[PDB]
Amino acid sequence: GKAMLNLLFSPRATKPSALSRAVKVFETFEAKIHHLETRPAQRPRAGGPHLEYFVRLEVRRGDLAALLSGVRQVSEDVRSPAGPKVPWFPRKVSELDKCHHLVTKFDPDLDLDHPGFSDQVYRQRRKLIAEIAFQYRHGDPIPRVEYTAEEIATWKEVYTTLKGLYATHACGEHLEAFALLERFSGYREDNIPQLEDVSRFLKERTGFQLRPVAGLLSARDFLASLAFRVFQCTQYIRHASSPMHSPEPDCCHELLGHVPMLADRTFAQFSQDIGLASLGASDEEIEKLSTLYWFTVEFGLCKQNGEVKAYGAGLLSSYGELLHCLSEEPEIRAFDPEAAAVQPYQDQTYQSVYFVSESFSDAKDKLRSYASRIQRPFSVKFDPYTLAIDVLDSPQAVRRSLEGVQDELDTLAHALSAIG
Amino acid sequence: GKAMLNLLFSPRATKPSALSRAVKVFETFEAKIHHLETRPAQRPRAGGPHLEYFVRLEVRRGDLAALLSGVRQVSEDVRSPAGPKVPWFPRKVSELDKCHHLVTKFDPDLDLDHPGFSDQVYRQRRKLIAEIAFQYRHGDPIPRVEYTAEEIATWKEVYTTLKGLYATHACGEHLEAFALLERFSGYREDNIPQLEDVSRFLKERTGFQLRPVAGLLSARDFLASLAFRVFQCTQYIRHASSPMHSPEPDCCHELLGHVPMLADRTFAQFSQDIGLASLGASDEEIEKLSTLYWFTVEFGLCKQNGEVKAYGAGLLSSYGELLHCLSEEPEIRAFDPEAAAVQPYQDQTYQSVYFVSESFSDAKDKLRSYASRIQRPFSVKFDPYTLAIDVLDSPQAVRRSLEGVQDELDTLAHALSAIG
Amino acid sequence: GKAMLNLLFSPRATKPSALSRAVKVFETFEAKIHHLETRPAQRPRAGGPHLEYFVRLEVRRGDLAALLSGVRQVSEDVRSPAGPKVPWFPRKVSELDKCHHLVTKFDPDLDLDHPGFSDQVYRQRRKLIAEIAFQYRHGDPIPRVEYTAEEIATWKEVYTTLKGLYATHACGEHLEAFALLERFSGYREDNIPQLEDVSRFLKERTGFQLRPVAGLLSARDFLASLAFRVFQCTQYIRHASSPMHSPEPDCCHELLGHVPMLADRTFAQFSQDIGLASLGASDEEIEKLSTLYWFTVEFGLCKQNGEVKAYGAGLLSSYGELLHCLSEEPEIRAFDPEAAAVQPYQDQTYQSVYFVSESFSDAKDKLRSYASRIQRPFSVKFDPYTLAIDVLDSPQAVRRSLEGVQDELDTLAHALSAIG
Amino acid sequence: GKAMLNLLFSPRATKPSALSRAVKVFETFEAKIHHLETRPAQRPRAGGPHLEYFVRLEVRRGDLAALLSGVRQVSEDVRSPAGPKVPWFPRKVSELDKCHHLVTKFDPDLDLDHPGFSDQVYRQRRKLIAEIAFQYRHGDPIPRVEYTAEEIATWKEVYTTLKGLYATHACGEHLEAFALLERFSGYREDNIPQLEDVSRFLKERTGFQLRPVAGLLSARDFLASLAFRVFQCTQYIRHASSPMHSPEPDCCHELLGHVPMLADRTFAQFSQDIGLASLGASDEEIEKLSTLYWFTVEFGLCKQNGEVKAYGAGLLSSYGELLHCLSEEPEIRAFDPEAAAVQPYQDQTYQSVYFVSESFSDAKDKLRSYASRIQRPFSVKFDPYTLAIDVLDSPQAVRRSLEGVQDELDTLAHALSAIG
Ligand SMILES: [Fe+3]
Ligand SMILES: [Fe+3]
Ligand SMILES: [Fe+3]
Ligand SMILES: [Fe+3]
Repeated sequence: GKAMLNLLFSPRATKPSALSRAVKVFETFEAKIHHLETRPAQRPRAGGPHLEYFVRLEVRRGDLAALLSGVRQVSEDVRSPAGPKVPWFPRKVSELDKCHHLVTKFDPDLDLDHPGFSDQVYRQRRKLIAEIAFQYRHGDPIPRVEYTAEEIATWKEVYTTLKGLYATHACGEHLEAFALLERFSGYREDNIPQLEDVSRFLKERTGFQLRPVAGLLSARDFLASLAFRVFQCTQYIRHASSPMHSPEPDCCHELLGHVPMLADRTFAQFSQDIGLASLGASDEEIEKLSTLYWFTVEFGLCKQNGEVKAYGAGLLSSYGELLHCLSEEPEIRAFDPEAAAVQPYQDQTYQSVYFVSESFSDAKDKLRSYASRIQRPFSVKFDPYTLAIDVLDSPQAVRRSLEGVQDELDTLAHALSAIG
Repeated sequence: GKAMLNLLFSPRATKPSALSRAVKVFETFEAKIHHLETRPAQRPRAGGPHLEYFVRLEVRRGDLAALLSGVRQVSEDVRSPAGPKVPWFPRKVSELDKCHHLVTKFDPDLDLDHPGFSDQVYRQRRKLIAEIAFQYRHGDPIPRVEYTAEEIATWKEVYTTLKGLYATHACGEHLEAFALLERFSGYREDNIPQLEDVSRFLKERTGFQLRPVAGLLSARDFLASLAFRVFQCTQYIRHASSPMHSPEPDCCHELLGHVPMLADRTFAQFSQDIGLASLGASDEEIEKLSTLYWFTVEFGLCKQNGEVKAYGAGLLSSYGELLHCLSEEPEIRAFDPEAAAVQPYQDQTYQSVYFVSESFSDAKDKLRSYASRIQRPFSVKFDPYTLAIDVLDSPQAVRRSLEGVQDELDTLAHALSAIG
Repeated sequence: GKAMLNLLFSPRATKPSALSRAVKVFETFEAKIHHLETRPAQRPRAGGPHLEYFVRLEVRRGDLAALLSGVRQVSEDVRSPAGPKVPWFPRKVSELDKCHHLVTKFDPDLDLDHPGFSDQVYRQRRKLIAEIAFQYRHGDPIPRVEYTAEEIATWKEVYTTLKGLYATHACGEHLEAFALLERFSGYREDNIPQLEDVSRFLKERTGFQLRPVAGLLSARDFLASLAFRVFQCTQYIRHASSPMHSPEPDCCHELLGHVPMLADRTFAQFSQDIGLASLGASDEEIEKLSTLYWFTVEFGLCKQNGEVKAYGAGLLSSYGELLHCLSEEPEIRAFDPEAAAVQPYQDQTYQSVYFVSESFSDAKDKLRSYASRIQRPFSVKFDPYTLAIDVLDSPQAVRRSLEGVQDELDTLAHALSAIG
Repeated sequence: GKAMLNLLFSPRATKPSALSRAVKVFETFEAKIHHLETRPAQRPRAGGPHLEYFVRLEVRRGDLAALLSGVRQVSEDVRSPAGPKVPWFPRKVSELDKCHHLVTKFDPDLDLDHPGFSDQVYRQRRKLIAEIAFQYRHGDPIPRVEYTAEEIATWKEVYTTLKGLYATHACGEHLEAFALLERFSGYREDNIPQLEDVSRFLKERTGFQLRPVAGLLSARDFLASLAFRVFQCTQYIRHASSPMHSPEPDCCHELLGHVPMLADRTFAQFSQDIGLASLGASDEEIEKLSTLYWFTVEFGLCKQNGEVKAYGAGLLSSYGELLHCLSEEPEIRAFDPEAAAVQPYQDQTYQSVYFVSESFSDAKDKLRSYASRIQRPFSVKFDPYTLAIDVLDSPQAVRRSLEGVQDELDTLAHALSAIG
């Protein structure tokens, strides 16, 4: 009906505590009368400036502005409107599209991040791929993607090289996953698998599913998509002439690092949890989370059989950088969210500093901490049945969740009583 | 520092919505300025009187009184202080003493509710029992209690009387309970049981334990004591000349109905829950709960093998009334707190209407139901380790409780992994 | 390697307790040695015949048969091989095709149960629908289904009639569900809503989803399918000349009774739980559960505002039978697992006896009991993530389930700590 | 009835797989015929000796012995009887006495472990204290214990010294615990806190309670007692001339380390779980657990504010050894169950190696770990209501426990719904 504002009122003088006059200019333009509680304070925490009061005001713009001007006549502030309030995040699987296509699609992506590649044919490829993923509607499967003989041959080259180095120093869990794929996905030197097949495989495995895209445009919204246990992909490939170094994550990147790790139950869980943090997360909070993701997913360093092995997506997609990180001259601390919260990094050169990991569970634990540690006006949960999020803002929502929780509990109870 | 009041303000005219003048008299005597949000309302729920604004006022008594007078000059009310706020309840086992015997001790009880018995001997007995129960400090065991030959002979008489009709029509669970007692408690025709013995028997059995009580003075505090899984016990006996009908619950009453019922795990827990209702519960809510106890505990009918049986404590303590209730001429509905909420009853003659019970579980269930729909500014839980109450007023308390819950949970989980 | 048998040995004489000779014919043809424990018994349970010993025998068919013959020479039985042990049930959403088409497809169904209709066009419709549903592969969506103007007009007629009687006595929850459909699904008098759209709506609602079916061939496997929260649907319609009475469930049956109820969260859960019980249930147990389904799903009688309302699928798929059941002359007992375990019924005449329902939760409860009461060699659970069944046969499986359980639990914990 | 044996059979030759002859000598003396399954094996695990068959035998001693002799005539072993099988442990708070006094009491302890002390008065003190503690019956309160002025003065001396050095390097949580004592317990320089007072304070804090003991004779049974959250304590004093170094734990030891630590909730629970490990645990397993206790309870190092602080009982009971451990010249690893599983140690001089602790939670975790990987034929749990152990040997016990678990769960649920 009327025009409501949001709390942003920091005057300059300290006298605006009861404001001593301005509650009247609030009410004379139809303010409100709730339970009042704010008096002179800051006794143990001395050195106190003016007090942050939130005199909410919802009337026509003229009256609210005139009364805020009246306050600024005696105070030194006006209640500026439009509180962003953790700007936004979706709630349901389908909604992962419009808010995120409208922010990540119908943008003409130049050939490569390096300005200009003499790959007009690649330009055709990427444009057509985009105009496949662009109009993607959730729930509908993905149309088949052809591949010419050149990306075929390069997939083959990298298949060989990588498989050649796979037993070498890689995560044995990743490696048996890869074997499972090679026998199930359709991983072969000659032929490169589609995404629909492998993604359906993964759905049976973990329920995670791929999604197609051209640009990562919002790591924020990217991490959001992953919160839904849905991974995003770019069905196009590096330049053939760029087989080993990837100037940008491609199929060789994703299909090779990400998925043949993502197959794990609890590791995929952890991956999801990362996104679950990101819901509506602030710009700099988003940056922190994405930064974590950097040192923990694309660039993740496990420890198999007591000795250290590698499990990072990009690492497990890189050929020579793979060897680089494995070598000693790159530094490896251990994983910590805070230590990674502002841990610097570059993008192109062979990254050196790393956060070694020993247990996916431990990663989950530090995530739980930092996320809980991440301030939040709310909380969220993911329902598996609906595949959608569970808004957690009230004791009542918690009750709603734990109801079904206890349901499954007694289910296990009856099951156990039955067994034996 | 200052003098705070509680929200009791209902004017007569409807103009006091913003109070229209009285916020000024609030602030001129040092009111407070927090977030205000309340305006004229009752659009869909039309036909509305004045609005209930909560303008708290914590200044000196003169200032608050003068400003409330200023309001009542234009409004038609004053913010009445001293909110009772669910008057009181304890928190810890030992605390069951001071505030509850300040209200239930040092009251000189005459001989009986009937004015005057010519049983000066019974007067001596009652006085001495009291001056034992009087100075009882929690945790310390109960001193031994002697019993002259007459209450002995009567205990024997009643033992016999019941024992013949005991197996008849009673709750088989209570029956085998008394079996375990007669073989363990010391229940015998000749000798009367002490109370500490059977008390220990219950602590091993269920953790419930006795407490000496002279007067029931507060069913409220009585139900409270129960909430702690502690049942106040009478250390005194009906008149010998009053063997069958007791004008008041005695050792014969409780020793025979209550304890050989309290033997059950879940039924004891249920009893406890009834107490858990009583926490600070309002006077009339207290009356409702006590009423519930009436038709549910001393006077309750079970149903063994599909045929109804007796399980009410007083019933399981009465001899002739016992025959009355099991007979057809008294009415028997089924248990329902709401149906029992204002279900009438007398006390002296043979009670007719009963709320039959199918299973203790059902009782627990509708108890949870009413307790929930029992309005309460809070909630309470019982810590089994410390035997204390668990104040439930914030998500944080719930959190700290469910923490230990999960602890025991994974304890079970590890055990399970171990077993087999 | 060798040929193993299963325990089917019930001799006639009582001597085979230690077998007294036949352990030797077991071993001379390569018997085996676990912990030997079986002797003469049945002391308190006197009147005992021969004892059931399980001397497993895994050798070539000649040796096992010859030794069983040696036993039958002195005993009176042979260890009959190939114990089916509720021979089958699927585990994953995919397998819901192979064993399920192999059990329900490639069977040429005549026009209707009544031998012969003069509806060659209906025969064409049924054949084409089948040869759509026949080749259904899991995960792939359902191709569109056209509808000629006659089923259109009849859908319109029934839409009207039913809508004319919707407020009449129908489940108000179901009814508001239908409102959500009419505003969301595409429920309209003119047009027949497809299955894919409404089923997607349902997945958002409940996660349940449809599956095309022509022949119900196995109610057993039908209930199995629904255990996966997947309802088999018949994309065809009753005879136009048979608008009100349906000799067989059709779209007008299913879309009109089933889904406008199934949309409830907990009721859908309960429905699934039924199937979960049926998971590889035994033939007679299958009959029992299907019988239950009869009186509890298509024909279920709810109770809104304390007065009884209708909520059975077939009921709210029936037009005049719907009026029949609502009337008094058909009997309505209350829902009971056992009373419905063998409650008789016919199929054609307007059914009389009903099992009135007061709360879906109570139906859940009676299920939980009877299911648990249903003996099984094991138990099972449903994972929502993988959408697959969880086999429960060992403490270890219970453990691994409880692990994720506690995971979600601590998720709630951290959320709770965060909120507020 | 008959005489049963236990599985102890390891022949020498490899021929005893089906025993090839000895099943007959078993059955001719009334053997038993259960389901048998074991043949020649060790195909993937080649290089195998004879097979371990469990042919039990319960007939009179003559038959079992003669048939075992017949086996040893052809095999090379006899089924040795009397399997101790984690020899014993109590179950309830009461039984903690007899099976533990019969093993740890009525033993005349000499003056000191060092043979001969000219402390005849100390001998009197120890004798009288024993003849108080020895005949203690569980649940009964503790008679008062006097102390002459000398142990009083030395108590004061150490109170001063330690309190002086308490702020130095100690656990801040422990330190505020000490403050809580000094203000509530009766911990003061001049007068020494009794045991009953502080034990009550602990039942308030945690429910832990002390118990008088002269000799620790069975660390096994000692740790068992602690599993009940009950700590055995020695109500006598070190030699006055031995104030700083104690050749043995005394009140100056226990009152100073143990109780001012146990005040923590989760640390108390952790301590309890340690005892929980000890349930019937084997001799060398007992040694392992006690060894753990050594480096983790009397001698443990915490880490407050990131810098290491002390929290070991004996450490915070030692004065000069206290100064020793905190200093650098002794080694301090971190707490690791396995690294502490067989970590060597001495007793008398100033111990060097230490297993530093970051959080009590960490200890809880590694305890859960080792306990799990501690083999046990079963599991156990502790009921708070009954204060007694919960046997875990079958799913059904798990069931009945998790039942109450879910009970408390929905208790929290109803509370949650109520709150707000
Ligand atoms: Fe990537
Ligand atoms: Fe009573
Ligand atoms: Fe149907
Ligand atoms: Fe000690």
